[PDB]
This record gives sequence, C-alpha cells and structure tokens, in this order.
Amino acid sequence: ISRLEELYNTRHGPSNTLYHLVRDVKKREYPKGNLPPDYRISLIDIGLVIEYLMGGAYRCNYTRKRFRTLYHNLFEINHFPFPFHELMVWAVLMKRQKMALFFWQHGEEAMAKALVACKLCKAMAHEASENDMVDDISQELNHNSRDFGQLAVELLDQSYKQDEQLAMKLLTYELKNWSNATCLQLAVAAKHRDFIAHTCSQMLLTDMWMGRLRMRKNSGLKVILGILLPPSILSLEFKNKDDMPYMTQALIPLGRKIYEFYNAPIVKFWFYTLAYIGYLMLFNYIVLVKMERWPSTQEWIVISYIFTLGIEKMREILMSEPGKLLQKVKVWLQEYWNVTDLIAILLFSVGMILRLQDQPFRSDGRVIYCVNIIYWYIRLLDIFG
Amino acid sequence: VNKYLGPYVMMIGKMMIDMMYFVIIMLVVLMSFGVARQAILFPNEEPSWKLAKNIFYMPYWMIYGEVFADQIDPPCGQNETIIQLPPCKTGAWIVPAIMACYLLVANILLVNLLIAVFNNTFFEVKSISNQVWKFQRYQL
Amino acid sequence: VNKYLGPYVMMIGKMMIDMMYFVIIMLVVLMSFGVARQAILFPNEEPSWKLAKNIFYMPYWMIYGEVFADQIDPPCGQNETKIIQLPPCKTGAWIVPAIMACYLLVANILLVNLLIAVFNNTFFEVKSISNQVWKFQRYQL
Amino acid sequence: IMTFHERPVLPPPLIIFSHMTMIFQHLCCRWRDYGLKLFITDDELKKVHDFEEQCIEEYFREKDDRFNSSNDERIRVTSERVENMSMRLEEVNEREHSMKASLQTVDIRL
Amino acid sequence: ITDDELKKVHDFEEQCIEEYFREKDDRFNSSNDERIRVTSERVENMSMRLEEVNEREHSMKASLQTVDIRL
Ligand SMILES: CC(C)CCC[C@@H](C)[C@H]1CC[C@H]2[C@@H]3CC=C4C[C@@H](OC(=O)CCC(=O)O)CC[C@]4(C)[C@H]3CC[C@]12C
Ligand SMILES: CC(C)CCC[C@@H](C)[C@H]1CC[C@H]2[C@@H]3CC=C4C[C@@H](OC(=O)CCC(=O)O)CC[C@]4(C)[C@H]3CC[C@]12C
Ligand SMILES: CC(C)CCC[C@@H](C)[C@H]1CC[C@H]2[C@@H]3CC=C4C[C@@H](OC(=O)CCC(=O)O)CC[C@]4(C)[C@H]3CC[C@]12C
Ligand SMILES: CC(C)CCC[C@@H](C)[C@H]1CC[C@H]2[C@@H]3CC=C4C[C@@H](OC(=O)CCC(=O)O)CC[C@]4(C)[C@H]3CC[C@]12C
Ligand SMILES: CC(C)CCC[C@@H](C)[C@H]1CC[C@H]2[C@@H]3CC=C4C[C@@H](OC(=O)CCC(=O)O)CC[C@]4(C)[C@H]3CC[C@]12C
Ligand SMILES: CC(C)CCC[C@@H](C)[C@H]1CC[C@H]2[C@@H]3CC=C4C[C@@H](OC(=O)CCC(=O)O)CC[C@]4(C)[C@H]3CC[C@]12C
Ligand SMILES: CC(C)CCC[C@@H](C)[C@H]1CC[C@H]2[C@@H]3CC=C4C[C@@H](OC(=O)CCC(=O)O)CC[C@]4(C)[C@H]3CC[C@]12C
Ligand SMILES: CC(C)CCC[C@@H](C)[C@H]1CC[C@H]2[C@@H]3CC=C4C[C@@H](OC(=O)CCC(=O)O)CC[C@]4(C)[C@H]3CC[C@]12C
Ligand SMILES: CC(C)CCC[C@@H](C)[C@H]1CC[C@H]2[C@@H]3CC=C4C[C@@H](OC(=O)CCC(=O)O)CC[C@]4(C)[C@H]3CC[C@]12C
Ligand SMILES: CC(C)CCC[C@@H](C)[C@H]1CC[C@H]2[C@@H]3CC=C4C[C@@H](OC(=O)CCC(=O)O)CC[C@]4(C)[C@H]3CC[C@]12C
Repeated sequence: ISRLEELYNTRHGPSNTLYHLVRDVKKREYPKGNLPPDYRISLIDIGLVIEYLMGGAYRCNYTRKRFRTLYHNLFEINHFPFPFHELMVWAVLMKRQKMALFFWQHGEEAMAKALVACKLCKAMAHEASENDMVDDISQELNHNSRDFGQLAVELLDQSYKQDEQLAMKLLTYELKNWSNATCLQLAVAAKHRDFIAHTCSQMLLTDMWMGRLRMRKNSGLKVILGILLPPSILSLEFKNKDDMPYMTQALIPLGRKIYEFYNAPIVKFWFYTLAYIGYLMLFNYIVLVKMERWPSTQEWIVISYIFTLGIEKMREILMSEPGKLLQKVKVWLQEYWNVTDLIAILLFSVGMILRLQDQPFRSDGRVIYCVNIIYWYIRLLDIFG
Repeated sequence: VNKYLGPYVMMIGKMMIDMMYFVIIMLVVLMSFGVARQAILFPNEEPSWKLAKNIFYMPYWMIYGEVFADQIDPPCGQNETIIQLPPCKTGAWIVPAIMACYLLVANILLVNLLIAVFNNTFFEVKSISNQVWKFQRYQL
Repeated sequence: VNKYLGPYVMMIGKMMIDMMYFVIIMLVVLMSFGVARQAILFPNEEPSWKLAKNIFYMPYWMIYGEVFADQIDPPCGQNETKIIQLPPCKTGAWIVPAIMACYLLVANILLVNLLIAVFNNTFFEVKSISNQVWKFQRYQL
Repeated sequence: IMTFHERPVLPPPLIIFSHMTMIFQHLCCRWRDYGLKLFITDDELKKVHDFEEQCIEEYFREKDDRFNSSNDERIRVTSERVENMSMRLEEVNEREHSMKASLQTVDIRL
Repeated sequence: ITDDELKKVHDFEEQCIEEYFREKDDRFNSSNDERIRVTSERVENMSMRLEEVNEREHSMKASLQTVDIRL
C-alpha cells in the first residue's frame, strides 16, 4: 500500500491531469478548494477519482469500509492479491500508455481491464476538455481510449474463435474487483459500440432475450399463441434448470413452466405490445365515434392506461442510478422518448380535464385528444425498433 | 425467358421487401393523419364502417399528386353571396397544419428514402438476379 | 456539336432501352388495371372500339398526378339533395378503388423509383462511353 | 433487453395490480443490483480465467506472426542482412587476394 | 456416349486436372509473397554459410602465413 502511494505521489515522468482530478473531487466532497502544494494523495483520494470517472453506481475497492479500516490501522495484509489491476489503474491515470499496455498483458481480467481503461480514458478526455486544458491532452486521451477499446474487441474475437460458450461466461461473470460489475455492462458504460455489435455479444443478448426457453424457431408466433392461449404454454420445449442462469440476486412442474414463461423478456415485450395495440385501437374508437357528457367504457380503459403509464414512468424515475431527485429527473430526460412521453401524458391530463367540463371545453378536450393520437402512432415506431 | 426482362422481373421481386417496409412506415403516418383529420372534422358521428374508409380514403391519394384542394381549408363561419356557410368545428385550423406536416413527411422524406434504398441496393440485387436467372435457365 | 449537349443527347439515346423495359412492365400493369376497371364498372357494353380507349385512357394519366378524384369512388345507391336519386351501384364497384390503390402504389412508387435506380447505376459507363463516342464523331461532323 | 427485464410482468392497465404488490412488498419487507450476471463458482471461475490467458497469449503471438509474415518486414529484415554480407564478402575478397600472393611466393621458394 | 468417346473424355479430363493443379502451383510459386519468402530463407542460409566461410578463411590465411614463415 505504501509503495503504491509513493507511485501515485511521484513528480517524475510525463505530465498528467491527475492533480486536477484530485482537486475537483476534494472540492465536491468538502465544498478547501485548491489543494496545498504538499498534499500527499491518499488511495482514498484515488478511489474517489475513480468514482467520478466511472460514473453510475460504481464502488471502487479503495472507498469500501474494508480498505478504509486497514488504511487507518496502518497509516500479507498490506499486499494486493491482484497487483496488476492496481498497476493498470495507476498507469491509466497519469497517462502512461506504453506502461499500461504492458500491464494489460501480465496479470488477468484483461477483458475487464481493457473496458475499464476505455471508460477511464474517455472520461478524463471529457474532463480535460471541460476544464479548458490543452487540447492535445484531450486528443491523446481519446486515442488511448480507442486503443483499449480495440484491444477488447480483438480479445473478444479470439475468445469467440476458441470456444463460443466460454466466451459468454467471460462476458457475464461477476467482476468482484470491479464493483461486482459485468464485462457486458462495462462495455455499455464505456459506450463501446463495436463491442456490443460483435456477434458474440449479440447471441449473448439473444439468449438473454428468450429467458428460460429453448424455442428459437419461427420467432414471435409461438409466444403470441402462448399469451392468447395459456394451455399453449405447456406444449413448448423449455430450457434446463442450470443451462445458463442469468439471475439478479441469488402440478409443480406446470406452475414452474408458467412462471418461467411469463418472466421471459420476449414474452413481456409481446404482452406489452399487444396491450399497446389494444389501447391504441380503443383510442381510435373514442375519437372517431361521438362522445357523451360522461366517458364511455372504452374511454375509461384509455384513461386508465394513461394513468398506469404515468405511474410507471414515475417509478422509472425513482428506481434509477443517482441519489438526488434532481439528478434522477435529469438522467431520465436524456432519452428523447421519455421527454415526449411526459409531454403527451400532460396533454392527455389537460385534455381529459377540459373534456370532463361542459361546452365549449368539451370540444377543446377532443382536439387535444386528436393531437395526442398523432403522437401514439409515432410512438408505435418504438415497437418497430 | 428473355435475357433482359427476366433479371428485371426478379429484381422487382427483390425490391418488394424494401417496398413493404416503406408501406409499413407509410401506413403508420397515413393512419395518424387520417384519424386526426376525420376525428377533428366530424365530431358527431355514429359507429359506422365509413369512418374506417375515411381514415384511408383521402390521405392515400395525397401521395399521388391529388391534395383535394377544395377541402384543404374550406371557407366556413361567415356569410358569402346570400348563404350561411356552416359554423366552424373547433380545431379545424389544425387540419391544414397536420396536412402540411404529413405531406412533407410522405412526399419528401419517405419516397426519397425509398429511392435511396432502391439505389444503394441495386448492384447486389442486379448481380444476384443475373446469376439466379442464368441458374433457372436449366429449369425452364 | 456542343461539347456538353452532344454527350447529353447520346446519353438520352442510351436510356431509351431502360425506358423501353419500363414501358413494357408498365404496359402490363396499366393494361391489367384498365381492363379490370372497365369490365367491372361497365358490365353491359356492346362491342366497340371505345372499350380499348377506356382501357388506356385514365390509367395512363394516373401516373402523372391526375387520379381523377371525382371518379375514384362515385357515390351511388342512395338519395342526395331537390331530392335526386343516384343510379344503383354495379356489383363489385368497391373493388375498383382497392385495385386502384394497388396499381398506383406499384406504378408510381415501385416502377418509377426502380427506373430512377436503373438510370442512376448505369449513368457512369454511359457517360464515359458517350463522351468518347462524341469525341470520335467530331471527325465525321 | 434490460429495460424489458426490469418492467413489471403485468401490462400498463394491469400494471396497477403489479405496482400494488410492489408497494405492498415495500410496506412489508421494510416493515419485517441491476444487471443479468452469471455468479460463477470458484472452480469454473478458474477455468474461465485460464481460458482468458490462452486467448491473450494467442492474440499477441498471432500479431507477431502476422507482422513477420508481412512482405513489408520480409523486405526490411532482408536489407539489414544483405549489408552485413556485403562488407563481409569484401573482407573475404581482400583476404583471399593476400592468400593467393602468399601461396605464389611459397611456390617460388619451393 | 460410346466407350471409346468415354475414353477420350476421361483422358481430356485428366489433362484438365493436371493443367489446373500445376498452373495453381505455378501461380503460387510466382507470387510476390512466395518469392519474397523464399529469397528471405535462402538469404538466411547464405549469411550463415558466409560467416562460416569467413571463419575458415581467416584460419586458412593464418595457416598460410605460418607456412610462409616456416619456409
Ligand atoms: C390483441 C390485439 C391485437 C387486439 C386487442 C383489442 C381488441 C380485442 C379490442 C380493441 C378495440 C375493441 C372494439 C372497440 C369498440 C367496440 C364497440 C362495442 O360496441 C359498443 O360499444 C356499442 C354496443 C354495445 O354497447 O355493446 C362492441 C365491442 C367493440 C367492437 C370492441 C371489440 C374488441 C376490440 C376490437
Ligand atoms: C388491456 C387493454 C389495452 C385491451 C383489452 C382488450 C379487451 C379485453 C377489451 C377491449 C375492448 C373491450 C370492450 C369494449 C366495450 C364493451 C361494451 C360493454 O357494453 C356495456 O357496458 C353495455 C352496458 C352499459 O352501458 O353499461 C361491455 C364490455 C365490452 C364488450 C368490452 C369488453 C372488453 C374488451 C373487448
Ligand atoms: C391491377 C392492379 C391491382 C395491379 C396489380 C398489382 C400486383 C398484383 C402485381 C404488380 C407487380 C407484381 C409483381 C412484379 C414482380 C414480381 C417478381 C416475380 O417473382 C419472381 O420472379 C420470384 C423471384 C423473386 O421474387 O425474386 C413475380 C412476383 C412479383 C413480386 C409480382 C407480384 C404481383 C404484383 C405485385
Ligand atoms: C399505406 C398504403 C401503402 C396502403 C394503405 C391504403 C389502402 C389500405 C386503402 C386506401 C384506399 C382504400 C379503399 C378506398 C375505398 C374503398 C371502397 C369501400 O367500398 C365502399 O365504400 C362501398 C361503395 C360506396 O359506398 O360507394 C371499401 C373499402 C375501399 C376498397 C378501401 C380499402 C382500403 C384502401 C385500399
Ligand atoms: C394500429 C392500427 C392498425 C389500429 C387501427 C384501428 C382502427 C382502424 C379500428 C380499430 C377498432 C375499429 C372500430 C371497431 C368497431 C366499430 C363499430 C362498427 O359498428 C358497426 O358495424 C355498426 C353496428 C351495427 O349497427 O351492427 C363500425 C366500425 C368501428 C367503429 C371500427 C372502426 C375502425 C377501428 C377504429
Ligand atoms: C399492412 C399492409 C402490408 C397492408 C395493408 C392492410 C390494411 C391497411 C387494410 C387491409 C384490409 C383493409 C380493410 C378492408 C375493408 C374495409 C371495410 C371498409 O368499409 C366500408 O367502406 C364500408 C362502406 C362505407 O360506408 O363506405 C372500410 C375500410 C376497411 C376496414 C379496410 C381498411 C384497411 C385494411 C385494414
Ligand atoms: C411532341 C411529342 C410527340 C414528344 C416527342 C417524343 C419523341 C418523338 C422524341 C423525344 C426525345 C427524342 C430522343 C432524344 C434523343 C435521342 C438520341 C439521338 O440518337 C443519337 O444521338 C444516336 C446515338 C444513341 O442513340 O445513343 C436521336 C434519337 C433520340 C433517341 C430521340 C428519339 C425521339 C425522341 C424520343
Ligand atoms: C405503357 C405506356 C408507356 C404507354 C401506353 C399508353 C398509350 C398506348 C395510350 C394512352 C393514351 C391513349 C390515347 C388516348 C386517346 C385517344 C383518342 C382516340 O380518338 C378518339 O377517341 C376520337 C375522338 C373522340 O372520339 O373524341 C384515339 C386513341 C387515342 C389517341 C389513345 C391511343 C393510345 C394511348 C396513346
Ligand atoms: C396481351 C395483350 C396485348 C392483349 C390485349 C387484348 C385487347 C387490347 C384486345 C384483344 C381483342 C380486342 C377486341 C377484338 C374485337 C373487337 C370488336 C370491335 O368491334 C368493332 O369494331 C365493331 C364491328 C362492326 O360493327 O363492324 C371493337 C374492338 C374489339 C372489342 C377489340 C377490343 C380490344 C381487344 C379486347
Ligand atoms: C409496346 C409499346 C412499346 C408501345 C405501345 C403500343 C400499344 C400499347 C398501342 C400502339 C397502337 C395503339 C392503338 C392505336 C389505335 C387505337 C384505336 C382507338 O380507337 C378509338 O379510340 C375509337 C374511337 C372511340 O370510340 O373513342 C382505341 C385504342 C387503340 C386500339 C390503341 C391501343 C393501344 C395501342 C395498341
């Protein structure tokens, strides 16, 4: 631990942006300011730098309570079990690309280390452009991110050539040295488009799509007749109990088949789509036919769909990555389809309120219904996605 | 059987798939405009199958150069030499605006995008159709 | 004789052949729609050459943005205002707008865009050949 | 895929029943994380691990073989050699000229 | 066809097989990759043999100088 702190606190070698990153996270933690010119940078300070660069719900081993206890109790227990991970993170941060490539060869979790280094090097490239630093630093950090991304793609090629099944276990197993994450998740957080679009990741995503179902023949039709006819579920070949258990947090055969069918992502998608088509077909009927003073049965089902969708979008805001409520709202509105969803639900609210009054507000309520039905056909392109 | 008409025919059969994807997207946009126009311009309607016909009737012929100019924005809500033009349905000014958006999207976006997908898949389809026709000469 | 108009003219002469193949396919589709429409909407007709004219007349102008909107689905079999009684509907007159829709889709969307693709992907070879042929025919001129 | 894996099982209307369980569960389990991983056992974790080292060695080795099979490098590494024989054969030529002179003088003495 | 034309067809077929196979071998042996590879290997052997020639020539020149000293 003490030798690695001496490595992080060196003044030799090439220039770096690590001192600016430590300064920003001490300003965020204790709003002080500029660090003293003699501030020994602890590994707790390095772990907080990894937090701001990774983003999301990451939790580095430095900031956990096990490491903070030892650090106070000491400043082979002080030896690192996997030292080349620490040398990778160190060589990435002060921008030593040739040493980082050497440390990717030696050690292990190369697929994890290359995706972590890709997400790190992209993050300090954005941070250097944000603080108006030298633009040559931001270009070279983007070049280091592209090199580590290209290393992860070419390693994924080699695993897929050797053994197809062991490549999926490489992509999905829990990474205990990287906040219990997944090699599939780390590519997504790094926004690495070539990794996910590779064929090995695509068949992995297809296996995740079917859930606990073998099937894979004449896709779509077999799960539609499963949804409409519940006794058509039992006549389909299900997947074995320990074939590929992607699990979240670790008469009787008939009930297990029903529960495994209704929890598959392809079955949940087709049940969502058939509910949306039935809703849209009802919402055609209530604007084409005239409406009375009170809503009909078909209009009440439509109003119930807008309310349950609005509650569902509210739950998606609450059950998200950040902690602050304004941060949860902001990250939910980066998606453009979530912005137009909230606008259209608010227009249905004011249109239904106007419709429930008398004339001439009932005619104003119908006009907002007709503008809303323009939107719900356009959102039917999400199903086509 | 002809050396030029045969590859042309199977080439048309190859572009039928791109045409079908254009038909699906155009069906979505056409139905949205037709339902909005019919539901705004006719507020008091009984349940009848003519509503489903009026969804598809005029917006389909808008694609082929017939905009039905007499019914775009009919003069309404005033006297005119003397008859009384009928009173204006609420929101009837929305119909030319969504007409403008629909005509733009259809005639400018989707037809030209289909031109692009016909153009950029032409060479592979042409070579495959030539080779497939030369293969099917034996069966003929 | 002009350096730019001459190659343009022989290029038009080259695209004659692709137009002729388009005209053959369009003639088949046009002739099918015209025969179907004329035979459905006019059941009791004597042998006359006007039937052959009615096969080709309005389906040909439907390609160029004139769909004859007053005659797509004429109203019939009802009374519309003095009260006027409209003539009764011929059997299967609802088929004519449906096959009109299919015909207009096939011709204007499929075949014209296909001819755009044929004209476009054979442009470069025809352009180079026509430029060299014009430079060769300068001597004959 | 991960959005539809997280969505309640019931559709928007029947999502009211699902949200009821969700809050009933909140008002129950409390009164009483994201992603689809694989949670490997330590034995298959090692087997996955050595699989990754076979791949990382085979990638680097291959890159080196495709570098040397490179015509570009079969030409560079030829030139270096050619020069080292060019100076060495010139030294052979000068030394053998001296050897012939010494042999001729030895024959004249004999 | 008749048996004798079967014989001519088979002989023609063997001629075509030999033509295709050894023109494939000639196309492989005259390519830039194969020519440059063979030149590389032959130059490796040439440099090793010439280094051995250098050592033996130095030894023989020293022996001839000693023989001239003896005379
Ligand atoms: C699975 C997906 C593809 C479709 C699921 C939805 C359909 C089964 C629904 C949506 C629209 C519904 C129609 C909407 C309106 C009406 C009018 C309704 O008649 C009345 O309201 C007046 C007479 C009466 O009160 O019975 C009779 C049912 C019906 C045809 C409904 C039948 C069932 C439909 C087709
Ligand atoms: C989950 C949602 C989005 C789709 C569900 C599809 C069907 C299960 C729904 C859609 C349309 C519904 C129909 C819409 C209208 C009516 C008329 C309704 O007639 C009356 O209520 C007449 C008596 C009265 O006026 O009270 C009886 C139910 C029924 C057939 C409904 C039965 C259930 C249907 C078929
Ligand atoms: C009178 C009105 C309704 C016009 C009729 C429209 C359709 C009934 C016709 C017009 C163009 C025809 C198409 C023209 C070309 C072909 C290719 C040909 O298919 C093949 O040669 C098989 C190989 C292949 O599809 O590539 C025959 C079917 C198809 C799609 C035809 C199917 C029938 C179509 C769509
Ligand atoms: C998205 C695009 C590529 C295709 C979508 C358009 C078609 C599905 C629509 C456009 C015109 C429609 C037709 C317009 C008129 C009629 C006549 C109608 O018959 C009547 O109204 C009876 C006679 C009368 O009342 O005058 C039956 C439906 C039909 C064939 C319609 C069927 C559906 C059509 C072909
Ligand atoms: C995503 C897209 C494809 C949805 C398109 C839906 C509409 C084109 C459909 C769905 C429900 C249909 C309605 C369902 C039931 C009826 C009642 C029906 O009434 C009668 O036939 C009269 C009853 C009688 O007197 O017997 C007239 C058609 C209508 C309004 C239908 C018109 C067309 C609608 C709106
Ligand atoms: C999905 C793509 C590839 C093909 C397009 C299919 C639909 C858009 C078509 C096929 C069948 C059509 C239907 C066929 C028959 C009728 C009856 C028709 O009824 C009348 O015209 C009643 C008479 C009148 O009062 O005018 C109204 C249109 C409708 C629902 C059509 C609406 C458009 C539909 C659903
Ligand atoms: C007023 C109405 C009747 C329209 C008249 C249409 C046709 C009689 C004209 C219009 C354009 C003409 C074409 C324009 C260009 C050429 C190229 C030119 O031919 C050449 O230069 C020979 C080399 C070659 O064909 O490439 C003269 C014939 C041709 C096919 C012309 C043939 C007659 C066309 C088809
Ligand atoms: C497939 C495409 C590229 C070409 C096919 C269309 C032509 C062969 C058609 C379309 C319009 C037709 C013309 C439309 C009208 C007439 C007028 C007609 O003369 C009369 O009817 C006499 C005067 C009268 O009775 O009013 C003679 C046929 C003619 C020239 C037709 C000849 C055939 C034409 C040129
Ligand atoms: C594959 C394609 C090219 C076939 C196209 C067929 C039609 C365009 C032709 C074939 C037979 C023709 C018919 C042959 C005979 C007659 C009788 C003729 O009668 C008269 O001239 C009146 C006789 C008299 O009173 O003297 C009128 C045209 C007509 C209906 C013709 C109309 C056009 C038809 C249907
Ligand atoms: C094959 C491609 C490349 C060229 C197109 C050729 C045909 C489609 C054209 C050429 C000559 C045309 C014919 C020329 C003259 C007449 C007489 C004309 O008779 C009338 O109009 C009679 C008067 C009336 O009653 O209106 C009907 C169309 C017809 C048969 C035409 C039908 C279409 C034809 C066969």
